[PDB]
Formats: sequence, structure tokens, C-alpha cells
Amino acid sequence: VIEGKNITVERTNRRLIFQDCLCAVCGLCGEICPVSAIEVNPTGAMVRTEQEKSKIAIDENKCVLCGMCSSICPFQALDLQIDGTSIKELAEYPKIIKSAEIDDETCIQCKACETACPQDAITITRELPERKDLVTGEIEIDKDTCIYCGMCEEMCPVDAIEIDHQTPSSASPVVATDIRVDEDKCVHCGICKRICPVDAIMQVCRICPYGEYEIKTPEVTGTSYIDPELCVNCGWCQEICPVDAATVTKPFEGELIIDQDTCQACETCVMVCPCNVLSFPKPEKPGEKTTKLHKDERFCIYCGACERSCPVTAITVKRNRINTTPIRSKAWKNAFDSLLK
Amino acid sequence: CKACETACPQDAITITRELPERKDLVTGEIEIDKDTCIYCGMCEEMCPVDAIEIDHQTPSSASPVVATDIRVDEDKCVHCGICKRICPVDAIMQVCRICPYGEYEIKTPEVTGTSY
Amino acid sequence: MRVILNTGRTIWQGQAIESGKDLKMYVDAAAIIQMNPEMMKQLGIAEGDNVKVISEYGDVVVKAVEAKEPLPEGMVYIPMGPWANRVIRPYTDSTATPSFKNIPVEIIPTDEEVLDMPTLMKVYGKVGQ
Amino acid sequence: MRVILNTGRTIWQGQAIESGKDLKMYVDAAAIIQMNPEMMKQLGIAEGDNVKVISEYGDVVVKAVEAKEPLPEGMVYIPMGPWANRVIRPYTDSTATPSFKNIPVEIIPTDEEVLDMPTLMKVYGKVGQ
Amino acid sequence: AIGLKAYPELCHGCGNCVIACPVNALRSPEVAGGKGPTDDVEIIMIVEDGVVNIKNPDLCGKCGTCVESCPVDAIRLEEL
Amino acid sequence: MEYVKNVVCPFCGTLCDDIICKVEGNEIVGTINACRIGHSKFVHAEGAMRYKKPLIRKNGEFVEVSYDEAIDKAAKILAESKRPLMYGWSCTECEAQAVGVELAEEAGAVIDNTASVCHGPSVLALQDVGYPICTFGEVKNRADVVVYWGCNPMHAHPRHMSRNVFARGFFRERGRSDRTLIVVDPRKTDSAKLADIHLQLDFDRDYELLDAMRACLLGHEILYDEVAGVPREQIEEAVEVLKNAQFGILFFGMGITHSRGKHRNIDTAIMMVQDLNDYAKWTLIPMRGHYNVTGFNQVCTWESGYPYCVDFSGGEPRYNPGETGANDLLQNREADAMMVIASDPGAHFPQRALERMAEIPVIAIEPHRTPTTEMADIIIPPAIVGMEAEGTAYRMEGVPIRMKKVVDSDLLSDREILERLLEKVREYKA
Amino acid sequence: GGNVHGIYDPAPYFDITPAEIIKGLAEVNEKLQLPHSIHLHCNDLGHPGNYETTLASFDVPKNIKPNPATGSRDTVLYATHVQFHSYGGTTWRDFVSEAPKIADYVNKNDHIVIDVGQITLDETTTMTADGPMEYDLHSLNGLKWANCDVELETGSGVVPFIYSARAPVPAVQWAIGMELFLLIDNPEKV
Ligand SMILES: Nc1nc2c(c(=O)[nH]1)N[C@H]1C(S)=C(S)[C@@H](COP(=O)(O)OP(=O)(O)OC[C@H]3O[C@@H](n4cnc5c(=O)[nH]c(N)nc54)[C@H](O)[C@@H]3O)O[C@H]1N2
Ligand SMILES: Nc1nc2c(c(=O)[nH]1)N[C@H]1C(S)=C(S)[C@@H](COP(=O)(O)OP(=O)(O)OC[C@H]3O[C@@H](n4cnc5c(=O)[nH]c(N)nc54)[C@H](O)[C@@H]3O)O[C@H]1N2
Ligand code: SF4
Ligand code: SF4
Ligand code: SF4
Ligand code: SF4
Ligand code: SF4
Ligand code: SF4
Ligand code: SF4
Ligand code: SF4
Ligand code: SF4
Ligand code: SF4
Ligand code: SF4
Ligand code: SF4
Ligand code: SF4
Ligand code: SF4
Ligand code: SF4
Ligand SMILES: [Cl-]
Ligand SMILES: [K+]
Ligand SMILES: [K+]
Ligand SMILES: [K+]
Ligand SMILES: [K+]
Ligand SMILES: [K+]
Ligand SMILES: [K+]
Ligand SMILES: [K+]
Ligand SMILES: [K+]
Ligand SMILES: [S]
Ligand SMILES: [W+6]
Ligand SMILES: [Zn+2]
Repeated sequence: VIEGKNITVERTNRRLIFQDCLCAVCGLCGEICPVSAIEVNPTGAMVRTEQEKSKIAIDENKCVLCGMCSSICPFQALDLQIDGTSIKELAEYPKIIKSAEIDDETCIQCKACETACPQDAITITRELPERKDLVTGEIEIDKDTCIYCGMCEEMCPVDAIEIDHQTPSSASPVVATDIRVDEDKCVHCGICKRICPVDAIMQVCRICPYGEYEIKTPEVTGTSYIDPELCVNCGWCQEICPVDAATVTKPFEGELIIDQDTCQACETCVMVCPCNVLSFPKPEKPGEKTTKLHKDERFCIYCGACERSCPVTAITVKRNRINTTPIRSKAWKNAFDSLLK
Repeated sequence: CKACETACPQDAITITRELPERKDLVTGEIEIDKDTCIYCGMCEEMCPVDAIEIDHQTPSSASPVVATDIRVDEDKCVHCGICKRICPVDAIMQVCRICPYGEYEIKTPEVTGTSY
Repeated sequence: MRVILNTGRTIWQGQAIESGKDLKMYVDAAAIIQMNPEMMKQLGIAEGDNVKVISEYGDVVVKAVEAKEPLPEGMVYIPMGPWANRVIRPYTDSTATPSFKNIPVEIIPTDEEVLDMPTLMKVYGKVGQ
Repeated sequence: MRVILNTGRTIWQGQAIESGKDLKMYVDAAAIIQMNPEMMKQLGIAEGDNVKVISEYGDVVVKAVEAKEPLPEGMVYIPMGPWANRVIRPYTDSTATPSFKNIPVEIIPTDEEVLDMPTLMKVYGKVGQ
Repeated sequence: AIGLKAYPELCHGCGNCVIACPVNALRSPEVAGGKGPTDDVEIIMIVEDGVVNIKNPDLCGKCGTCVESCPVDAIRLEEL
Repeated sequence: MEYVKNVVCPFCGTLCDDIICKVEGNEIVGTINACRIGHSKFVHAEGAMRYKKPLIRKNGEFVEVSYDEAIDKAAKILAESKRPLMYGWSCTECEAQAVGVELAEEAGAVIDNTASVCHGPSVLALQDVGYPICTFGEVKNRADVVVYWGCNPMHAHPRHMSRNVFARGFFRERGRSDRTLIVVDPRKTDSAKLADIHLQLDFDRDYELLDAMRACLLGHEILYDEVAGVPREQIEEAVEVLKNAQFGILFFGMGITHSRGKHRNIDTAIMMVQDLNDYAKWTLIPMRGHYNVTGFNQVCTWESGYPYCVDFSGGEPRYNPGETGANDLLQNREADAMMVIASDPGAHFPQRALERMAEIPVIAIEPHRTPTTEMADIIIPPAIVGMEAEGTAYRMEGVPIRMKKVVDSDLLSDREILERLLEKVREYKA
Repeated sequence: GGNVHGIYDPAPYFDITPAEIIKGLAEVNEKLQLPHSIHLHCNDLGHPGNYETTLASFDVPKNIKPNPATGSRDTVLYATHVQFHSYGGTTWRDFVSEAPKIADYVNKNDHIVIDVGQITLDETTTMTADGPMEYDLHSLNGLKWANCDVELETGSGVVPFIYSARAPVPAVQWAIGMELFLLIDNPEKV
């Protein structure tokens, strides 16, 4: 059954579900499939161009629903279910070993990883103190002395002062009926009292003499969440964290190899990379030259999508080891072994 | 004061006034150590006059940082102290000078203008 | 065109029902669809042209009319009556009250004729007893 | 409708002038007015319908075309050529360069025909010598 | 399958795709530098008689760069 | 079939010199690398009138005459004229333009090229405030920021972007990826569709936008919160993009020469480019239209001292655009005869100027049938520069490249026609 | 948008100094046995204190042996409009003439011919391949400025200048050139 761009293959109970939106078009499912039931569309075209086809096509007439493609998928885009629970929970089925975690007691809620995450898998919340609670002072406006010239309202840098302006009438021959200070907003800078032409404002700032007691030291709280299906274990959070609260382990080990002279800088691999490994460094000063295509394998997972997307094969991916749950099937062992290079 | 400008039933009155600049009614020092700074953004959020600015970005492998610079605009800063208290790594040095040095460093405001 | 159908009163339809729903007056006041002039232009129709209204629940032909009470962008008005009630949402959500107002409909120009009052009722096919 | 007339280049009007200004190709490429689709519907015209453009300085008949390069609201585009130059502003403000671009004009639909190249030029009434 | 397809009647002959393509760039230094080829070279497409003209579709890797470079959708990646 | 390489294209100021011409017989039947426009010039379109001989209008009907008669009748018109206009020039080669200057001198004529309807206002502006330019090769190899201001190169210089923006340069090996592309145009043109930044400003308001941009650049605050339809905040964001360039190029075109303010739009743009150089290297190039409009302004300047709108009536050369420009003399009815060469003012002058062409002798050195030939009294067909005749042309930023002769033609070249016209104008005046 | 200062200051990227460019081309000049010598317009033109850059420049090709195949040239260096390269001081207000030191270098040395570049005290026009200098001149007098950088080859700039006799700086420059003509003893070197 195909709805939109998603694909579900059913036999009756086994069910293989493909989620187009999660597919990074790396091609690994197509390679590992023993029955060559998967054909993967061009990586570059599917990422850079509008297409109505799905990223994958699977032939149900050959599909034997063994679930190796679902296992191997680094992006959680293929899930086979058996009666009808996902094999991700069945121990008989080999699983690839990966993890991503944040120590919430170490985390200080700076939100660097939320920003850095190439998959937007991270949510970081933080509750800041209210403004009034980091500040102390007294402020009162004598409204009868006040002549409503508006200068304090204008000069107030936080718009804490409000004046109820009006057009006068013979019944109410005044240009304003009230003036107020919102102490939730006032930061006691003193500007209003200094500009007031009739000394109608009383304001005293207490921060320095009484700050130690009157102002409480801010405790900033919050939580973290890593979406396990969006998460792909590039490790950006681990590397971006100023307090080393984030820990990531990856499924694959390998190498990235780039031929700078074959590369013609079409930017395909840069846009294809789901882990933000590849970039075009900007020259820092005029006349300076840069590495044409820059990598940082710390963020690399060796899924192979860049190599697949490059039309001049200027970029190649090697893969030395695939970390998995113990494999007892020998059909499974050799297909996992077939993806090593 | 512009009361008559507001009150005039025929809008016949123009009242102009030049007020002092904000910087001139306020005094203090503020410095941000950008090496200590980890760009959590909390000072930018809490600054009630939007004087602090951070050059946010998406990281790349060439530039693996979430921001490239941070600045304080002293034309806007009124030295309330909030940023320095909220900074989790104490990267902001800030001191208000109004009480010890206010007589000398802050000129009493002359308010100018015309009428027509 | 996909639009939002709103229904209710007009003095002309109020005058008409108390004059007589068997009268020509009633077709003129209630067998109409009010549109912003900008929407009529986008649809390529003028006042007096007929419109076919289709919804999940029925269909009807009504005469296009320039709204003198301006409508929000994307909304049309058919006065309460059997024409409007060919197309609005019948379900009451267990309140007994149907959803007479704010129903997604499709409108398209048509050269078909507006059904008068007794002819309109024949589609429901009353069987005697 | 009062609109702002903008004029200039088109790859098709360039192909046409280097193919031949005596050709039909040139009328099809330069005797046109490009409009946003909403404006054509506001005027009640379709692609291929003709428009009479009148300005302080002249008048011309051109074929309406839907702009593939979107225009700001209220602007129309006639490619450089003798049709556009019937209507744009001649004065140079003592610079020698006329005001070929951004001229207030009035546009209205018309059943009159587009003048081909030699017929258009007779409007100026060349006397031999 | 998805492949390169030209719509010459919409084409400007502007040459952006020819220059933008890395395969063309790799094989022809002049194309890499924004020029039409004067050397004899085998590349994916050229501007010929004023419009884009596909000469070696088998070398196309369907990356999509040319498509990004065309403003008038005269060269595309689609089925067949 | 024959393939002729390294041909220079005779259409727009991009002046591409890598065209391959396909030659069958003695005829150009196809091209390689040339864009859709360049190709259309090289190849004959079927049914298109290519004048084979001179023509003269005898009251109301054209009759074929010989070269000697047509040239003779034209020479007498100019000799007896007391305010002749010699206009066009941009679509022929420089040596013919040089003969034209001498002929205007001999006839006491006003000589003027299409600059007067084009980048003339840029000439006026650069004479007042300056002209900071570079050649295409510095753009390709250095340009960090590329602006197209009031020009639509995808339709008017079709290969300009591919050669200067998508091209991979010495310090810009990644081509398009190494450059921030900015387009300023009230329309979303096909050029704007490729831009990183599209300032879709209000028409006729460039001068105001450039005033805000320059005040900001020099540290001043922008008075109003929106200018030319662009809010204050993005004025400043745009000035920062330009200030942070390593090498910026401002390409500009008809959107500001034809717009309200005309030469003063170019004026304020130039001076901003000048002032930007205290923060970042910056330069500009006017997107000159015809393949050799620039060549005329060069020749006329170096022979006479002035670039266009040159009046020889007093012997001495004099220069005041607004008085001595083609449209000035025609619209104010000063010109009593007009000689057009390699240009089409019938198609491309405004109504008011055409009204005057209807009243005066019009000579047209032109190979094809045009609105000008429909207003002409004498038609003299020449060999076409770049296909049948060779000579110097000047690219939009001053780079000289020689036009090539690809096939033979029995017709005379512009140069030969003008030298015969000049000899017999002297005969009449003696 | 930059410049080099002194003969040991390299250009961006290319990483070769003025001194090495001058020496190498002198070497090339005689190795192809050209009739004329290298024709040198020095670095740091028109700036107070540049006389030292000039004198250092003059020494760089002195150890190259002239070798014209045509003509009678016996000098390896030709320095042009050196009036503009004879400036002392450090800013325009302590600006002084250093033509005596320049003239005396010329008198003592046999490998150099010069021309002066004499101020005529007119409203005139400046036009040079010294792009960065012309932008600086435009910065000073505020007058209309043209520029043209030529790919891989050179640059250029054009600025009007009014050499008013009543102004202090043009007055000194007029004198510097006269000093050069007159304190150089042998006319065969100028
Ligand atoms: N196909 C073709 N190509 C040609 C020619 C041709 O006739 N046909 N002629 C050649 C000649 S002579 C020339 S001069 C060049 C001209 O090349 P361009 O300078 O591109 O000339 P235009 O296409 O007239 O105008 C360009 C743009 O200016 C914009 N514009 C209009 N008003 C304003 C405004 O107020 N502000 C701004 N910023 N922009 C505005 C228009 O929207 C238009 O997109 O083309 C040359 N190439
Ligand atoms: N409304 C409007 N009007 C405009 C403009 C606009 O934007 N809008 N733009 C203006 C501008 S910028 C310009 S430059 C003008 C267009 O300037 P024009 O000169 O009118 O442009 P073309 O129509 O290309 O005319 C060139 C002519 O020279 C002929 N030719 C080609 N080669 C040769 C040769 O070797 N010898 C001779 N003798 N002739 C040759 C060609 O057949 C052609 O007829 O239009 C102007 N008019
Ligand atoms: S593998 Fe997982 S990701 Fe790579 S393609 Fe097959 S599915 Fe989409
Ligand atoms: S299921 Fe077993 S077979 Fe059917 S596809 Fe995924 S893997 Fe290839
Ligand atoms: S980054 Fe390290 S610290 Fe800043 S949030 Fe994500 S985790 Fe907590
Ligand atoms: S300023 Fe002094 S007076 Fe003017 S309003 Fe605020 S308070 Fe009333
Ligand atoms: S004090 Fe500073 S803040 Fe509190 S009100 Fe007077 S001004 Fe606004
Ligand atoms: S790993 Fe890459 S993805 Fe999984 S979280 Fe840390 S960042 Fe977001
Ligand atoms: S690698 Fe292949 S793809 Fe990534 S850039 Fe260089 S070329 Fe374009
Ligand atoms: S880089 Fe490492 S990660 Fe980004 S794609 Fe090529 S492989 Fe998959
Ligand atoms: S007069 Fe001067 S003061 Fe009295 S009201 Fe009008 S403004 Fe305020
Ligand atoms: S708070 Fe301390 S740390 Fe977080 S940003 Fe402002 S400064 Fe850098
Ligand atoms: S001090 Fe109060 S104001 Fe000056 S910056 Fe830190 S916060 Fe914004
Ligand atoms: S000094 Fe400390 S206390 Fe005296 S004012 Fe400035 S802040 Fe409030
Ligand atoms: S697709 Fe990638 S490769 Fe095939 S052409 Fe367009 S660019 Fe060259
Ligand atoms: S395709 Fe799009 S891009 Fe390649 S040429 Fe024809 S137009 Fe210029
Ligand atoms: S661009 Fe201007 S020049 Fe280069 S080809 Fe197309 S037309 Fe001839
Ligand atoms: Cl075609
Ligand atoms: K305020
Ligand atoms: K006060
Ligand atoms: K870390
Ligand atoms: K009032
Ligand atoms: K804030
Ligand atoms: K496209
Ligand atoms: K042709
Ligand atoms: K250079
Ligand atoms: S032009
Ligand atoms: W032009
Ligand atoms: Zn010099």
C-alpha cells in the first residue's frame, strides 16, 4: 500500500514500513537486500530537486520481508513489524548499536546542541527568572505635580511608564488622566527622574547596597530531549557542548577520502550530508585561498550518501566495521559483511 | 511640554523639543570576554533595552560554532546589571557608576525647543 | 473555487418569507450567493450570473450577487432557505442543532437555471401516504 | 484602469529583432503587454485578448500576455519597440535620454486589431523628399 | 528512471547549466572557467544553435546542480 | 561543413569571443556557444528581407538604384543641410565610426550614438563624479559580491552570468557558491530568481534608496523607517553585505538610466561604490548594450575630446547633451536632415521624435527591413560586421576585440560606404 | 583595495617582493638585450618620507650589466618622474624636499638615468597604473575618480589635480623638480 510517498509492504503477520520524510537516500538498504528488491533513486536529485516519486521503490513480488534493510537503515526510515511489533524490540533480530544521551544534571541549558543538531532532534527548554526579581528599587510618581509633558514616557528605555493620553474636552480639560509605572518592567536606571522638569518622580535604586539580600541569585532550570527517530548520532551535540554533558556512540567506523582536484564544487554532497560533515570554508582575508571541500569526520557516520551523490566520484567512503547485536544467522552475517570496504 | 499642541482644536500649534541622548543620562562600564562566552544567549534575551547582540549562525565543519561574535551597544546600555547576574560563566564585567561618579559624569539635562 | 459558505438573514429574505415563499420574490431574495466583487472578477462572473455550489452534503444553483455587506476574503453568503440548506452541514454533533454556518464548498460558474421553490423540493422525492 | 508602464528587454524580442523586424515573430514578441494574472481577471481579459493603452503622449493596441516574470501590483510591461514607444514619455529633461520606463497609462480592453509593423509606422505620416 | 531532459523551446542559451555542471567542468577547463568549449571535448550538454543540447546523457549523475542554475526550468531531472 | 572557431559575437556588450560558426557553402547555417540572441543574428531567418541593392523613395514608392546614385543623393542632402544629424554607430566597427567623425566634421553635423538613449546618463554621471571599473577577468577571479542593479542579464546579456558568476575563478574556484548574488529590480525577473538577495524596491525610487544606503554607510542614521519600499532594517543589512565584501562588482543597466533622475541615479550609485572602498574593494561596470556602443564613444572621444552628442556646426567640437543629442534635435525640430547607420530609431525612439523624422530627409545605412527604413528616403545596404566584415569592437568594460569576417558578401562595408559618402560631400562643398 | 609599503612588502597570495620583481625584470631586460632599460615608477609614490624607498629602489639592479643589441645604451635603470619620489618629512605638514640626496645619488652613480616629472603649476589631470595612489589622491582632494583593474595584468586610476602656485605643497613640488634639474651636474643622466 502506497499513500503519498510512503510505502508499506504487507504479508499475512509481517509489515515493512518506509517513511519517505526520514530517508536520507544513502542507498544502503538497496545494497544489503539479499533479493535486490530495493532500487534507490539518485541521491542528489531527490535532495536538490522536486520529485513526486518516493526516494525508494521496493518490489513486493521479490521482497521476502527478512528485515535486513530495516536493521541497517541509519535514519530510522525503514521499520518492519512482526505481529505487529517492531523488530527493534525483538532480540532474535540483529540490531545496530548506537546511542545519544544528555546528562540532565550536567546540562546547563545553553541550547548550543539544539542549534547544532543537523536533524533538529534535540529539544532544550529553560525557564529564566523574571526581570523584576533581578533588580531592586523604589519608584513613585506624584500625579498632581505631574504636568503630563510625556518626556519620561519617551525616555524610559523599557517602556515601563504609561500615560493615559486624551484629547481635552470642556468636561475634562486635561491632556491626560493618569500616569503609572509598571514595576514588572522598571529596571531603576533613573532616567525618568532626571528628565522630569517638575521633580514629580521619586526613584531610588537599591541594587548595589541591597543586591546581595534583595536580589536572589538566579537558578536556571530546564530539561532536554533527544528524538530517537530523528537522531542519527553524528555527534555534533557531544562536540558542541561546553560542559561535556552530551555523549554519542556511532554504528559504523570508516574513512572519508576527498579528491580536491576532481571536485568542481557543485555543492551537492554538502547539501546531501545529513550530518553536516562537509562545508565550503569562506576565505578569512582577501587573496587567501581555502580548501575546496572541507570535512570533519568527527560528525561522520559513513552512510555513503555523499559518495553516491557526487557525479564525478570525487568523494569516497570506506567502512571498516559495523557494530551490531550478536549475529547468528549466516545469511545476515554475510550481508552485513558485504557493506564493508 | 506640548500640552497646547495636543489641546489646540485647530492643530495650529507646532511644539518641537530636543531631548538628551540616553547615553548621556547614564554612566558605567561593561565588557564581555568573548573567549569565556559560550553563547547561551541568556543575556541577549534578558537585556531589557536590547543592547546586547549575538551573531548567531548554523555551525559548519569549517566554522563549528553556534555564533561568531557578541557585542554590547553602549548607546543603549543603561547599566541595570541583569546580564552580568544571569551569565552562567561570568563572562560579563559590568559596573554602574551613577552613585559614585554621577555628579561629574552625567550632565544635568537642558531641554531645548521652539513653538509656532 | 474553494470558499467558506456562511448563511443567515437579510431583510429582503425576511420580507420575502412573510410575503410568500411561493412567490418569485423569495427566489430573488434567498436563491442567491453574495460575493465580494474581487471574488466575482477572479471567477469571471457578473451580477445575475448563476453559480453551482457543491459541498460534501449536496449541491444547488444560485444567482450571484454583489455583497453590499463586505465579506472576509474567501467567504460567501447564501441567505437561510432551502437553497442554502441543500449544501450546509447537517450533523448536529449530538446537540440537535445543525452546522448552518461556515462550511467548505466548491463554487463554479454554470449556465444551468435556478430552481424555483416547488421544483427544488422535488429532488427530495416526496412519496405520498 | 490606471497602471504604471514599464518597458525593456525580452529574450524573445531580441530573437525577433535579429530574425527580422518585418516578421510576424516581431509582432508576437513586441506588440504585447505583460500582466499579472490577477490584473487580467480584474480587467476581465484572457491571454490573446487585445488592450488599448493610452497615455498623455500616445495610444497603441497590444496583445495581452500573462507575465512569467512577476510584476509589482499595478505595473505592466511592454517590450521595447515601436508599440511601447507610441505611449512612453518622450521628454529627456535636458539629458538627451527619453523616459522609456515607468509611465502612468490607462489600459482598457478592446476588439480593435494589433497594427503590424509597416501599418503602425504610417501613423506618423512619412512625407517623401 | 530519473534522467536529464531538455526543453529547448523555453531555453535562453545562457549557458549557466553548462558551466554549473561539475562533469562538464571536470573535463573542460574552459567550461570550468565559464567559457563555451572551443577545444573538442565530450561533455554532457552544450548550447548549440542558441539552445541547450544534450550530447552525452550517460555521463549525467543526476546531482541536480544544473536545475538549480536554470531560472526558466528549461533543463530538468524527471522520469525518462 | 566548416567550423570556424573563436568568433566574436556581434550583438550585445558581453562581446563573447568564443563563438563557433557552422559554415555551409558561403553561408552561416548554425552556431555553438552563442546564446539564443547571438544565434539569431548569425543565421538567416526565412522570409526576412535582406536588401540586395540601394533603394530610394521617389515620392511614395521605393525603386532600386546603384551605389553611386544613392550615395550621391545622400551626399547632397548632407552638404546642403544646415543642421544634419548623424546617428547610430553602435552596431558597426570602429574604423567606420572614425570615418563618421570625419564626415560629421566635414558636413558641420551633429554626430551621436545610441548612448544618448542608453548609458548616456552614465556618461554624464561619470564625467561629474568618476568611473571606478574593472575588466570581466577581475570579476570572475575575485568577485565576492555581484550586484545586478536595474538590469536583466538573463534576457539582455544571456551569457553574462554564466561567464562572470557561475565561472570558477582563481580566487573563486567554487564559482556560484563563492559569491553572494544581489539583484535590484521592481520585478521578479528571471535574473532576480537566481539571486541570494532580491531587493524588490519601488520603481523610480532608486535615488532615495541609494541616499539612505550612503548615509548609513558613512555612519549616519536613516531618517525614515522605510525607503523605496525597503524597511530601514534591511537597508542596513544590505550595506553590511557590501561592506564585508572582499571584492564587489556593481553591474547596472537601464533600470536606473531610464528611470526618474536618469544620470543622477548613476551618479549616486558611483559615489557609493567609491566610498565603499574605505571598507571593501568595490568597482562597477555599466552593462553597455550593443556590441560596439562602447567603441563609438571611445573613437569619438579620442578623435574629438567628447564621447557623444558632439556638435561640429562651429568647426570646433562642442558638447552639451540635452541640446545636441539625437532626441533633443528631433523633438525640438532643430535637425533638418538625419543619417542613420547601424541603428533603428524608427523602432526605438519615442513618438515625438518620430513625428520629426516624418518631415525630414532620412538616410539609412541598413541591411534589413526595419521601422527606420519604413521612414527612410534612401536605403544603402552594407556588409554586416562580425559576419561579412572585420574591425575593432569594444566590450562593455573597454576591452578591445577584433570582429572577424566569416563569409563573403558582394555588398560594400560600412567603411567603404562612408568613405565614398565623405569624398562626394567634399565635392559638393567645393 | 590595499597597497605595498617599501620594497620588501609582498603582494597578497603571490608572496614576491617589489625588490625581487625589479631585480628579476632588469635581469630579463638585458637577457633579451632590449634597446631600452627597465623603466621604473617606484613604490610609495607621492608620500612624505618616500625618498628612502626611492634610494633603496635605485640600488636593486645596479649589479646588472647592460646589454642592448641595438643602440648605445650604457645604463641598466631608468627612473621616471622621480620628483614625486623625492619627498622628505613624515606627513604633509612637516613635508620637506629631499632632492639634494636624490640628485647626489645620481651624480655619484653611473647605472641610472632619470626624468624629473616637473610641476607646471596648472589645473591638470593625473592618470597612472598606480591605482592605490590615485584613490589616495581622490581621498585628499575629493575630486572625481576613475579606476580600471585589468585582469592578470595591471590597474589604473585617474584624478584631476590643481597644482596651485599659492598652495604650500605644489610650491614645494615645483621646487623639488627644479632642484633635480639643477643639482644634477651631467645632463646626460636626465
Ligand atoms: N533580447 C534583447 N537583448 C538586448 C537588447 C534587446 O533589444 N533585446 N538590447 C541591448 C541594449 S541596446 C541594451 S542597452 C541592453 C539593456 O539591458 P538592461 O539594462 O537589462 O535593459 P532593460 O531590459 O530595458 O531593463 C532592465 C531592468 O530594469 C528594470 N527597471 C525598470 N524600472 C526600474 C526602476 O525604477 N528601478 C530599478 N532598479 N529597475 C528598474 C526592469 O524591470 C528591467 O528588468 O540590452 C541589450 N541586449
Ligand atoms: N521603450 C523602450 N525604448 C527603448 C529602450 C527601452 O528600454 N524601452 N531602450 C533604448 C536603448 S538602450 C537602445 S540602445 C535602443 C536600441 O538601439 P537600436 O540601434 O535601435 O537597436 P537595434 O534595433 O538592434 O538596431 C541595430 C540595427 O543595426 C543593424 N546592423 C547590424 N549589423 C550592422 C552593420 O554591420 N552595419 C550596419 N549599418 N547595420 C547593422 C541591425 O539590423 C539593426 O537594425 O532602443 C532604445 N529604445
Ligand atoms: S537506507 Fe534508510 S535511508 Fe539510506 S535509504 Fe534505504 S532507507 Fe532511506
Ligand atoms: S525486506 Fe528483507 S527483503 Fe524485503 S526488502 Fe527489506 S530486506 Fe530486502
Ligand atoms: S549543549 Fe551541552 S549543555 Fe548546552 S544544552 Fe545541549 S547539552 Fe545542556
Ligand atoms: S515627566 Fe515629570 S512630568 Fe512629564 S510626565 Fe513624566 S512626570 Fe509628569
Ligand atoms: S526608571 Fe529607568 S526604568 Fe524604571 S522607569 Fe524611570 S526609566 Fe523607565
Ligand atoms: S547526534 Fe547528531 S543528531 Fe543525534 S542528537 Fe546529537 S546531534 Fe542531533
Ligand atoms: S564532491 Fe562531488 S559533489 Fe561534493 S562537491 Fe566536489 S563535486 Fe560537487
Ligand atoms: S559525510 Fe559521512 S555522513 Fe555526511 S554523508 Fe558522506 S558519509 Fe554520510
Ligand atoms: S506652551 Fe510651551 S509650555 Fe505652555 S504648553 Fe504649549 S508648550 Fe507646554
Ligand atoms: S551570557 Fe554570559 S555567556 Fe551566555 S552569552 Fe551572554 S555572555 Fe556569552
Ligand atoms: S546592562 Fe542592563 S542594559 Fe547594559 S546591557 Fe547588560 S543588561 Fe542590557
Ligand atoms: S550604582 Fe549600583 S546603585 Fe547606585 S545606582 Fe548605579 S546601580 Fe543602583
Ligand atoms: S545533473 Fe548533475 S550532472 Fe547530470 S548534468 Fe545537471 S549537473 Fe551535470
Ligand atoms: S537551460 Fe536553463 S540554463 Fe541551461 S541554458 Fe537553457 S536556460 Fe540557460
Ligand atoms: S551574449 Fe551577448 S554576446 Fe555572448 S552571445 Fe548571447 S549575445 Fe552574442
Ligand atoms: Cl526554439
Ligand atoms: K520609551
Ligand atoms: K529633573
Ligand atoms: K564538547
Ligand atoms: K490638537
Ligand atoms: K531582550
Ligand atoms: K530550476
Ligand atoms: K539574422
Ligand atoms: K590587476
Ligand atoms: S546601447
Ligand atoms: W542600449
Ligand atoms: Zn608613472
